[PDB]
Amino acid sequence: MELLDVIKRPVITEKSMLAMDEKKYTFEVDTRANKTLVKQAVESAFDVKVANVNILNVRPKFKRMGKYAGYTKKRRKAIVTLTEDSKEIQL
Amino acid sequence: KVKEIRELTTAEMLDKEKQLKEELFNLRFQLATGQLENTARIKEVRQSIARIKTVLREQ
Amino acid sequence: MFVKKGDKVKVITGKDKNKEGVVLAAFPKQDKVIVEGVNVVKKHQKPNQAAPQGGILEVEAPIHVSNVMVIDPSNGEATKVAFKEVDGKKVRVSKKTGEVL
RNA sequence: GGAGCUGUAAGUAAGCUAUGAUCCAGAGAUUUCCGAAUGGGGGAACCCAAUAUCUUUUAUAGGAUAUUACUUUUCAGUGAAUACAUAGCUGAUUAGAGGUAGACGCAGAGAACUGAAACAUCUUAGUACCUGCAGGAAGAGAAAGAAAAUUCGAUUCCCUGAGUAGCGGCGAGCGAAACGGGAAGAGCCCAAACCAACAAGCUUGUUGGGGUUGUAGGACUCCGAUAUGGUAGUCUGUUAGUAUAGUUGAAGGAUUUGGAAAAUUCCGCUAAAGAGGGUGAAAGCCCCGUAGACGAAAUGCUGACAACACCUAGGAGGAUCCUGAGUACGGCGGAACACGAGAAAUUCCGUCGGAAUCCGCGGGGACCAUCCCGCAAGGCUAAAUACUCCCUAGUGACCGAUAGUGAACCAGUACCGUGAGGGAAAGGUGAAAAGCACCCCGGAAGGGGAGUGAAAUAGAUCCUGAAACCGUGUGCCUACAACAAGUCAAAGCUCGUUAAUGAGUGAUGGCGUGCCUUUUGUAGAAUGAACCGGCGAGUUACGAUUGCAUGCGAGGUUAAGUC
RNA sequence: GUAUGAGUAGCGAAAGACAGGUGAGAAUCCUGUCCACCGUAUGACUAAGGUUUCCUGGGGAAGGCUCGUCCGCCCAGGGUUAGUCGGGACCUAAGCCGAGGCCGAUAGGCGUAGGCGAUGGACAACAGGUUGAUAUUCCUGUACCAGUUGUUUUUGUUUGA
RNA sequence: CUUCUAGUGAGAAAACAACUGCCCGUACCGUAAACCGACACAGGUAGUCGAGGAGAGUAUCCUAAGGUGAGCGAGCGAACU
Ligand SMILES: [K+]
Ligand SMILES: [K+]
Ligand SMILES: [K+]
Ligand SMILES: [K+]
Ligand SMILES: [K+]
Ligand SMILES: [K+]
Ligand SMILES: [K+]
Ligand SMILES: [K+]
Ligand SMILES: [K+]
Ligand SMILES: [K+]
Ligand SMILES: [K+]
Ligand SMILES: [K+]
Ligand SMILES: [K+]
Ligand SMILES: [K+]
Ligand SMILES: [K+]
Ligand SMILES: [K+]
Ligand SMILES: [K+]
Ligand SMILES: [K+]
Ligand SMILES: [K+]
Ligand SMILES: [K+]
Ligand SMILES: [K+]
Ligand SMILES: [K+]
Ligand SMILES: [K+]
Ligand SMILES: [K+]
Ligand SMILES: [K+]
Ligand SMILES: [K+]
Ligand SMILES: [K+]
Ligand SMILES: [K+]
Ligand SMILES: [K+]
Ligand SMILES: [Mg+2]
Ligand SMILES: [Mg+2]
Ligand SMILES: [Mg+2]
Ligand SMILES: [Mg+2]
Ligand SMILES: [Mg+2]
Ligand SMILES: [Mg+2]
Ligand SMILES: [Mg+2]
Ligand SMILES: [Mg+2]
Ligand SMILES: [Mg+2]
Ligand SMILES: [Mg+2]
Ligand SMILES: [Mg+2]
Ligand SMILES: [Mg+2]
Ligand SMILES: [Mg+2]
Ligand SMILES: [Mg+2]
Ligand SMILES: [Mg+2]
Ligand SMILES: [Mg+2]
Ligand SMILES: [Mg+2]
Ligand SMILES: [Mg+2]
Ligand SMILES: [Mg+2]
Ligand SMILES: [Mg+2]
Ligand SMILES: [Mg+2]
Ligand SMILES: [Mg+2]
Ligand SMILES: [Mg+2]
Ligand SMILES: [Mg+2]
Ligand SMILES: [Mg+2]
Ligand SMILES: [Mg+2]
Ligand SMILES: [Mg+2]
Ligand SMILES: [Mg+2]
Ligand SMILES: [Mg+2]
Ligand SMILES: [Mg+2]
Ligand SMILES: [Mg+2]
Ligand SMILES: [Mg+2]
Ligand SMILES: [Mg+2]
Ligand SMILES: [Mg+2]
Ligand SMILES: [Mg+2]
Repeated sequence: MELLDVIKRPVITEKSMLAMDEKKYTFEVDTRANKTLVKQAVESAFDVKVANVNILNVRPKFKRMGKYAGYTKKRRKAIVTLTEDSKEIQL
Repeated sequence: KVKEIRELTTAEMLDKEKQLKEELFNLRFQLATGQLENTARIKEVRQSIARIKTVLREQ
Repeated sequence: MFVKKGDKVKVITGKDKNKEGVVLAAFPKQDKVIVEGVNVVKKHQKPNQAAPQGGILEVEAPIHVSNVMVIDPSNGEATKVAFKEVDGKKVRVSKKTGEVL
């Protein structure tokens, strides 16, 4: 896949903001992307240096509106920690 | 638009596709935040990329 | 639809029979149309639409297209519409006069 | 095609559109992963690789692309036991796998309940199921035939023959065919003899020619013609038509009721259009349409024309040669023929034996003779015929929400089950949301006003709104009575109708053991019903027979089929 | 669909009391105190299974055999971080699949090579801290395992490490 | 994994510094109200830890760490079970 397609969007939540304070940023990524690919994509996109990438799979969550019930799409969350002496990602 | 694309050259087309892909990336980030206003721009950019790829394949 | 947005039409059936107005909006899928000052309804709105009174608003509701007839602009009378190609352009014509549109 | 559009699906939000959007049809691009699934693995939609190129990093790790299953065909190279070889192995090449449409076809394999009033032969039935192979159809098909009117001339299917001839524990049942009438029609190729070439080992294989049959044909030998016709061929064009979007398409206004007119009433108008649908109630003339006219860039389909292609010779002779072999046929054992071994032909399977070949061979229901008809053991062949998952356009003395598909509604869903599998319920506000602003009680729910509306006792559990069931009000009666609960007689009280010698209630008195089923006999202590509503049982097809009716009458009548 | 039985059976092993708070409303929700119960468990971990039931903020229609301001319920957001843990890129058992192959009316049955297959073998990290919800995964400290690049140091370059 | 040679071989080893290390699971319940039993069901559910006194003991009684007061109650204190 294209490096630009690897990273989908940032994740903004209380936990992710606390992580930012430690200079690690959470991104939703393509479910087929391995953390090595995620590292390459982040570097190319933001010019920062990545120290480590911790990836996890978010299961599809059951939801229902009215008579209809289904599941939210599965997601893949990656927490990317930048090195020291590195630019921050600005969102 | 399709007329402009057909005028372009192959290398120009590829570079334009890369620029459009980067623009789409930024749009995704802005939408994830509250920083995007013209939401229809996302679909516009996607269609532009599709047109370039279609023209490329038809060369 | 044989009627178009912005046309002057005459209401031929309904409580507002013989009224005339301009077509404010057209709904081809429903085959309906809105005519200004025609078929006005009182609607009990909550103040949730940037109206800090809610109030009872007056608005024209659509009526079926077949209950109106286009006003012959040159003569001012309602007429049926034929289709004649003029100067290579397909246009509407007043069957009563031959006037265009 | 020409003004809106961003589905359902409202609501925002942001946009597109006369530079022609949305939308409609033709063609094309993309088309993740699983799935025959095929690089390997696997608990489907996941995991792990090899090779080569490319890509990220200083570099490893990482990413992308292409190829990589198995078997079959052909080719090439490699290459054992083993010398040559062959086998194996490698590569290239070739075409298969799987799914369907719960239909139709052919074939292999193949039941039982049931019927016979038991049951084994027989029947159900070569049916259901399973499996293989298919094609748009299949199968059959060009006589070793049907016949014996003297003749017919491939096959298939329909009518008829006929419930006949027959088969059958001669039971139950099963049950033809030919002739005749129609639908449709079409006939052709090899093997062999012999010839030429090729190659090896005078024949013997390959190639091409040759030749194709029963009034016997062919080879072969003589002659004469190098034409005449045909085809069931071709992504060959050219052309027409057609399918897949479309354009056009006549004619009404008033009056009364109404919330609304298409209804009513008065005068008109149109009709190659008075099919149909919609529109505030029932419209020929308001809308979509219809009759009719017109229309295709693109892609299929059909038909023609042409082209290319492929078939297409007459006569006379027989001296000799050829005309389908482990075949036909026979014994044994099964099976198919309506025919169940029977007197049993004919067809087929397994096993064994096993011919003739033109003076020949097969058949005409054992068998033989005569006569007649035909020429097997090789192949192909359109049409009439069967079926409809689908697509288009319609139809219905077909259903109308317990009906009609299980499914009118997000249904093969929910739900049930380990699984195969089983499998629901559930439609309707109003013309238009105009879906009740505001106020009041209440935490809300829910109400009462106020509004919308023709109507709100149409308020979303929304059309109508039955019965069971539940409750409020009360005109009459009821606390000394033994009651299948009624009916007959009747005072009193209350009320006044489809105005009738009226209605409700009813003290009191006479008589009086429900309904159904099944029984000799049931109030029955025999059976069934908790109540209410809906649904729920002699039908249709083809034959037989009788009555009645009609037409014709010693006559009556057509069936298939054609329009 | 609705009755009758009938406002009847039942409300599913056991201790709760009171004060205060919340709130329209409290035996039932929160807080506190005392009391009581389990304690080879009714405690603490884990595998399977379940599959969001976890956390935070709301709600009280329905579900909860009462009540409910509360819940494993409803509504809206949020939460699962690994070179070292368990599994895969390691190994094999039973069993299963099975190129060719054998057998067989069809379908298929069997099976060699080769594979798959843990419940077993092999295999490098621990302590503390941190959140409302994760931790041998994050953070702090201190390690180890496999490998790449580079600097340096030694030693071998075909009688060859 | 350890050895052996066969083969392969121009590079090897050490220290140091910097650097690389993929996919899947990780929430929560788990002698249970979250699993199997149609139920928030006196049943069933593999493995580990499982303290003190008396005690052989994981028995038994009462307790620690820790967990819990069982999702209808208030009266009355008849028959009968
Ligand atoms: K597979
Ligand atoms: K079918
Ligand atoms: K039988
Ligand atoms: K019987
Ligand atoms: K055929
Ligand atoms: K018959
Ligand atoms: K019998
Ligand atoms: K010939
Ligand atoms: K109308
Ligand atoms: K009409
Ligand atoms: K055409
Ligand atoms: K026979
Ligand atoms: K015969
Ligand atoms: K014959
Ligand atoms: K009504
Ligand atoms: K009453
Ligand atoms: K009486
Ligand atoms: K009885
Ligand atoms: K009941
Ligand atoms: K009751
Ligand atoms: K709460
Ligand atoms: K691991
Ligand atoms: K294990
Ligand atoms: K965890
Ligand atoms: K002790
Ligand atoms: K103890
Ligand atoms: K309780
Ligand atoms: K008592
Ligand atoms: K007692
Ligand atoms: Mg992980
Ligand atoms: Mg266009
Ligand atoms: Mg595969
Ligand atoms: Mg019988
Ligand atoms: Mg086909
Ligand atoms: Mg018209
Ligand atoms: Mg009229
Ligand atoms: Mg027979
Ligand atoms: Mg025989
Ligand atoms: Mg014979
Ligand atoms: Mg003859
Ligand atoms: Mg045919
Ligand atoms: Mg139904
Ligand atoms: Mg109904
Ligand atoms: Mg049904
Ligand atoms: Mg009413
Ligand atoms: Mg109603
Ligand atoms: Mg007395
Ligand atoms: Mg009395
Ligand atoms: Mg009796
Ligand atoms: Mg009964
Ligand atoms: Mg009782
Ligand atoms: Mg209890
Ligand atoms: Mg104990
Ligand atoms: Mg909770
Ligand atoms: Mg909560
Ligand atoms: Mg309750
Ligand atoms: Mg392991
Ligand atoms: Mg096997
Ligand atoms: Mg095989
Ligand atoms: Mg380990
Ligand atoms: Mg936790
Ligand atoms: Mg945990
Ligand atoms: Mg329990
Ligand atoms: Mg105790």
